[PDB]
Amino acid sequence: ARARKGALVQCDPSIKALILQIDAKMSDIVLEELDDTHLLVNPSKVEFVKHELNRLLSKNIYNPMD
Amino acid sequence: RPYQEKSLSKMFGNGRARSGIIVLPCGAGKTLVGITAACTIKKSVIVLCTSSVSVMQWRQQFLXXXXXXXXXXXXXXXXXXXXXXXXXXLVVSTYSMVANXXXXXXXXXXXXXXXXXXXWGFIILDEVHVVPAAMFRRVVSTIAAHAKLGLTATLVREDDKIGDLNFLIGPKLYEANWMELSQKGHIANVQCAEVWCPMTAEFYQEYLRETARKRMLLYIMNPTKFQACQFLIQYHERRGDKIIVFSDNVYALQEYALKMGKPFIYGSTPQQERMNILQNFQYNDQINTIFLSKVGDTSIDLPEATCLIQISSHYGSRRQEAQRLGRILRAKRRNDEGFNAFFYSLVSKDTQEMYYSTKRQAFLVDQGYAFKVITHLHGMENIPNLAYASPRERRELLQEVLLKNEEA
Repeated sequence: ARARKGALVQCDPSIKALILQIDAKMSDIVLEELDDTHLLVNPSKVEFVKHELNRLLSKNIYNPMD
Repeated sequence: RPYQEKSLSKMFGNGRARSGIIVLPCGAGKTLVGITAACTIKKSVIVLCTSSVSVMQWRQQFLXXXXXXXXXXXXXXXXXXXXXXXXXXLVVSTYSMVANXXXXXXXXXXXXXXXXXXXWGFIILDEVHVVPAAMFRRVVSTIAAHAKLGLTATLVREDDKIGDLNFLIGPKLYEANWMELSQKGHIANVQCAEVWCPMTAEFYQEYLRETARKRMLLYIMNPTKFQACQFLIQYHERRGDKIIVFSDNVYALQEYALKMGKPFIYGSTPQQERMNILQNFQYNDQINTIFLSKVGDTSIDLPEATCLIQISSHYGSRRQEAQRLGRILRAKRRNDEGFNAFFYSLVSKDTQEMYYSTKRQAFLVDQGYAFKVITHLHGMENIPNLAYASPRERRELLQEVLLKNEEA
């Protein structure tokens, strides 16, 4: 009977643990935790989610290959 | 071998006043080039080995040549010393006796007996990639011969001192391509593969909270890695191929050797139990999966087992793992029609070890070896003997690693 407006983000559980780290630092990111592959993220930070997620993989993988 | 005469073609050109490095594989006769060069110059040759088993391998080449037990071809050791001769001496020495520091066991005076009576003329150094060090510069500074020579199989090191050998010993002269020598004698065709096993969600969040050398205890002990190890173990026994499992960590070697029910060779293991497994590996067919640390690869390489599995990998030494993996493939020669030497690496996703393992595979492209990627082989979903597959065993493995992180 209640329909809240968020943003459904479907991903793997390893990425899902990285999205919750963004809500643990900058906060106001993950509204609700749905299941192991889905989350409820705020719609005003979805573009901020995609920009911050590319930064953490660039620091995790690195690999200059030189 | 024709590449040895190509290595000897530069010695027959100018004849006198030359010093360089010759790159020859470990399975190739690199000890045969030092014999023909000793019969050409005919002088007091001092062999610079590192192990006592390296002394005994050069003494068998002296028996194949001409004399060894006479008063000419000596044998410099810290237990006993032999006598040499003028312009006809073949002595093998040790790095931990000629250099040393102050620990003398009545053999340091014997080690300086041939380095003071002008008993030189030819310098032969075994493994020139280890000369980028510190005590190796004390060995070169105490000798002064007419010609020098360095013999090695690999020289890839990121210590930024391998380029110093061009003026210390000499520049590299002949580098033989290993893919071209694999067409001469089939020295096991390499198939570099990396099994991309997934990472569990319980071990992934606990991996990011750990750093230093304690974080590798969660990467190797991943529950899907035991599903990837036990699947590849049972896959090689169906093809009739023996397995040699490599691991840079001693504790992670014992964790994969005890659950799989296999004997192990690790640090500070007694030699009565070390040689007993080698009699069960080279003779008994029940032991086709051995687990070796860093002692059983730098001492004796086995020419069997055409399937190699790497589990524990350390950062930085990815070129040192390439020197270890290359000596196994060079030992595996018999020139078969197939001779598919499979190499696997159980690398978990989004861990700090798989991004350093790509530096190890990048060295293999420089050797000419082909590298392929295997995400998952379609057969691990049908193996009920995979440990830590059930979610109950993954939580039991999580508590054992969480107890391991509290101890470290």
